[PDB]
Amino acid sequence: SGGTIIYQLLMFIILLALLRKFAWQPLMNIMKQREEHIANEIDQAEKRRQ
Amino acid sequence: IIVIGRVGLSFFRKRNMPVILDITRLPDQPSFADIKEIARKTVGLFADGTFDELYMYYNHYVSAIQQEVTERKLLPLTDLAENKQRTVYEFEPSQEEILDVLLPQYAESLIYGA
Amino acid sequence: KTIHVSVVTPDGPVYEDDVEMVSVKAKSGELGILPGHIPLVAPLEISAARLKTQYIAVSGGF
Amino acid sequence: SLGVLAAAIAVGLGALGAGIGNGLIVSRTIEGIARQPELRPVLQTTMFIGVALVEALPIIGVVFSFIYLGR
Amino acid sequence: SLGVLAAAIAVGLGALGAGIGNGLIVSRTIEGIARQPELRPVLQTTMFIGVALVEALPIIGVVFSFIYLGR
Amino acid sequence: SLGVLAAAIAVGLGALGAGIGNGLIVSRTIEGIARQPELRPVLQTTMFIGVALVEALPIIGVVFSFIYLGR
Amino acid sequence: SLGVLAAAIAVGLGALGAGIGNGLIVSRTIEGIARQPELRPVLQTTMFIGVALVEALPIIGVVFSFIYLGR
Amino acid sequence: SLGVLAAAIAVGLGALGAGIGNGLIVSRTIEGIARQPELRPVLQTTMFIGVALVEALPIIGVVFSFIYLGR
Amino acid sequence: SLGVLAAAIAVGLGALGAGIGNGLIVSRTIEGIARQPELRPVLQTTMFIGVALVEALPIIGVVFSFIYLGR
Amino acid sequence: SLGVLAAAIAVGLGALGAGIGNGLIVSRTIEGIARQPELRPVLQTTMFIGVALVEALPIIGVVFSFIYLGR
Amino acid sequence: SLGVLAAAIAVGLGALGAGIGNGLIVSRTIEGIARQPELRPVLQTTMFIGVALVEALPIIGVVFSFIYLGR
Amino acid sequence: SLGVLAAAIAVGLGALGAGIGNGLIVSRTIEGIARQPELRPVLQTTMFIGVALVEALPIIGVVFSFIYLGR
Amino acid sequence: SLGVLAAAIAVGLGALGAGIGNGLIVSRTIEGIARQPELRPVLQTTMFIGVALVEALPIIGVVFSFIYLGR
Amino acid sequence: PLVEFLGLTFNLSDMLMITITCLIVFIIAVAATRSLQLRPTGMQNFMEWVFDFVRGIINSTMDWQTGGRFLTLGVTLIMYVFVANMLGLPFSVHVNGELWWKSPTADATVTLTLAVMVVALTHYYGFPLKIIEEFANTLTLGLRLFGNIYAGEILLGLLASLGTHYGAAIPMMVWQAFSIFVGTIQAFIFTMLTMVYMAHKVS
Repeated sequence: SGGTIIYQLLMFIILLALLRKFAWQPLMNIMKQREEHIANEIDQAEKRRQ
Repeated sequence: IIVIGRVGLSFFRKRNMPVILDITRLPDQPSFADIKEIARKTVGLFADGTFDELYMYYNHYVSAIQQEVTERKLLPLTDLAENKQRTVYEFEPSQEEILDVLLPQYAESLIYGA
Repeated sequence: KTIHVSVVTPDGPVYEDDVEMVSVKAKSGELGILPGHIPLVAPLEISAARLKTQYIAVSGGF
Repeated sequence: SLGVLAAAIAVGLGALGAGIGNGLIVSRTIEGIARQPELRPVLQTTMFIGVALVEALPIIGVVFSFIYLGR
Repeated sequence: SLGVLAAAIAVGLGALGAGIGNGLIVSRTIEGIARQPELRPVLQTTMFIGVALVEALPIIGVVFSFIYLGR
Repeated sequence: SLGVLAAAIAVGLGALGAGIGNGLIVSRTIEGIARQPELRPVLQTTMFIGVALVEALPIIGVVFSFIYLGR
Repeated sequence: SLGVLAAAIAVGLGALGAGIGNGLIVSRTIEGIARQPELRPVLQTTMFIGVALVEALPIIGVVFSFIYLGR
Repeated sequence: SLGVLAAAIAVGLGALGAGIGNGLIVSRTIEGIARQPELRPVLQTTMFIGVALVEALPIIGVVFSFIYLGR
Repeated sequence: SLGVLAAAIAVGLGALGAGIGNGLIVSRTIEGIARQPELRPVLQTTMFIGVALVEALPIIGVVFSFIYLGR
Repeated sequence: SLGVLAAAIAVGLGALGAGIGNGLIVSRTIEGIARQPELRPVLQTTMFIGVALVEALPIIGVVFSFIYLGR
Repeated sequence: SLGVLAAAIAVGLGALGAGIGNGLIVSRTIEGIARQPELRPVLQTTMFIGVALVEALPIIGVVFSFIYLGR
Repeated sequence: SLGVLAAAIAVGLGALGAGIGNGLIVSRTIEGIARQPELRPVLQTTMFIGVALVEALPIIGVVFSFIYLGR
Repeated sequence: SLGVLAAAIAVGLGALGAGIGNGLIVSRTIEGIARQPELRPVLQTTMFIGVALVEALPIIGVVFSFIYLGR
Repeated sequence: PLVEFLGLTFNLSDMLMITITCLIVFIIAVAATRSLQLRPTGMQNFMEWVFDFVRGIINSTMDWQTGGRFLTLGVTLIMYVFVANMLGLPFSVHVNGELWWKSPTADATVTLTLAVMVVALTHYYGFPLKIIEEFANTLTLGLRLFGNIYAGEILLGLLASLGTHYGAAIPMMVWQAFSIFVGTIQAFIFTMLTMVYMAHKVS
């Protein structure tokens, strides 16, 4: 078997671990910002009509 | 204190307050020359780092009867309002040099309009 | 085509006409103005304004 | 033998110099007619005499490339 | 036997000169349409004739490279 | 033997010219959409036709690079 | 033997052209966001768009250099 | 034989491209922080992003120079 | 023989230098008579003496290329 | 044989890139300190880190030239 | 032997340097006359001594090209 | 045999890089002292530390070209 | 035998770098003259020490070129 | 690393990578579009964000009434090229044969036929200088995506071999983060230039 496969796959896994410690906080906050923004657009629209 | 007039000058000399600039005995119908030299001295004395701000005090001609008293802030130009059609110029040396030469003239025109 | 000149003092308007070439000089240097010019601001030096003719000497000036 | 790439380096360097100089001239003439449009014929006539003045020497470089290739 | 190297440096230097010249002309003309929009057609025509000049010298460079590789 | 190096200088000089031309065009359209951001499509279409020019002459250069390679 | 430095001048001129084009674009983006901070997301967006466009044609020179090293 | 010359001109043209691009972007960010000094962290962070994106292709030029040296 | 390569190179670099210098002088005189058109003859005449001054030495290189082609 | 020519062309291209890039950075920072002279330490720290980058890629270019000279 | 192309590449690089330097200085004399046309004597005398300065080292190079051609 | 030509291209490229770098630095400091005349000593001290800072690597390129001439 | 080529390219690259550097410094020192007349002595003293700086390395280059031709 | 083709006509491994990227794109699409929800959350908000992103790009290039049709071609094109660039990075396996399962976009024929398919579509919905500019922009788009993926593929592979044969984790880590950056930037410039030529030929 080749040696490069498990080597670069292991470092891809540890790169995803570093990107998990670094990167789950921004994009989940971007998705939460979009979700709260569209919930306020909809929620606001519903509230005002009533 | 920068007085324009003899009445205010004698007022602040009776009450012992420091008066730098003084201008005395204007015409009934004043042109831009006399107020130009004292407004140039005033704005250049702001530019020396002395005043750090200054205010005007005059009687606004609302009507023939009213003549309300206004406190107007001359410098710095923080309360500057935007016009209708905001257009962009090509600042020919640079914008900072034309501001360096132009904002004293705006302050002098404010003093002459007041 | 012509461009509309109006030299304005705090004391009042001095000159107002339609002049083809305006040849004022700034603090940097000369400026030759034709109709269709770019919007620009430039402070004038204490010298004559060449309007092509009638020459207007300005003081202060902008 | 090597006269063909002699001819070709002559044409290539002449084309590079003509390209850079002509690009500078044309770029300044369109920003000139952009900032004030009323002088388009004057600026185009002096631009065309300028580009003829630039490419005068690469064209004689091309005919010198011809007599290099013939060598 | 160096005609392939000849034609290739000719096409390469012509491409470099045309790239820099076209980059200068197009960059200054989009600055010209950016500072004022209302004569974009006036700017574009002089831009295209400048592109025509600064590529028409490397176009005859490319044709001369073809007759270089032919020899 | 030398056709490989011929194709190589052809693609290298084409890449250098296209890189400088595209860099100039996109640089000045960055400052164009920074001065006046409401002019983004009228800057963008002229940007892409300039990119088309400054690539399209090195693109026919790199198309010719393979027939340089074969010989 | 000659294909090695063929591939080398190809990747070198590609790196040179991409470096100059990327430098022009990125430098103008950061001076544009220095002019005003309110448009730095759209200027970073068009920055990466520009970096891709000027780093695109040198990398085809890179992979063609690998083709040249193959032959 | 030619591999060491190949490696050297590859890393040298990579150094030239990275030097010109980094010089442009760093020079414009220091004139940007000289223009508005309260924008210094945003300007230098986008400048380091620019250092990475102008030294993308010279760094791959360096490892391909090691490939060229190995052959 | 190699004197043909000598002469062509001299002719090519003279054309490149004259092209860049003439492009600079003509492009800046386009801007100069574009900003103040009433001055046009005196600055175009000193532009022409600058043209003769910037292409004096490439004509000397052309004559020396005739000498080198003779050798 | 070719190793000394390799080492020297690597040092030469690294020196030329460092010279142009550091010249751009130092020139713009002294004109920036000419604009606002109260920003001396910020401009000096930023020019020092920018020069550190622009030098440090030809620094590894120079040590790679040393291992080219060894081979 | 190859001293003829030695002499010619000395002539060519001297012509390129003199062309770029003379083009820059005489172009910005045109720009300075356009800014202020009443200092034409002092601008032209500083122009011509700058022309002497930029032209001096290529003329020294071309007389050494004469001493190089012989050898 | 090639060590003398190696030392020559090393000193020459270091000279060209130092020339462009010192030209940029002294040119921008001469317009800087042309703008604010009372800033002359600070501008000269930063200019001379910049000149030494940009000729740092060309002079070590020269003293490495000496051992290139030896080896 | 190639020492003549070595010395000639050393002189040529020194002349090209000195030409660009002197062109930059003389060009915007006459811009500084044209903006204001009264600083002519300090502008010319900084000018000539800049000429000394951008010509010093070039001078070293031509002396070392004579050393190379002696080798 | 030769072109392993079981059939003489066509590359077998490229067809395998096209099938696996079509199935993974289809299953992430149906996983993001499971049910209808008026309050977006989970992955449906992500699919709607990509949908409005493509729409925004269309709105930048053309009028919304003309370019409204292209939205569902554009979103599957950006997601298809996105996953097709990111497949080459994790595994890139080597078998005892020539080569198997690198990535689809590294094959030049795949990217050039995808670019000429794009331009065939924008001719279908829509004088020698114009047609040579057309063939120029086709081949520069295909060569753009092909080169900017294939150079990174070769570099990553080279790094993998240098590590396995004989300490070198962080250079390939920095390069691999830069390579997923190159993948998403190349997908975005590919779909954006697609919509630019679509807007240029429609209106």
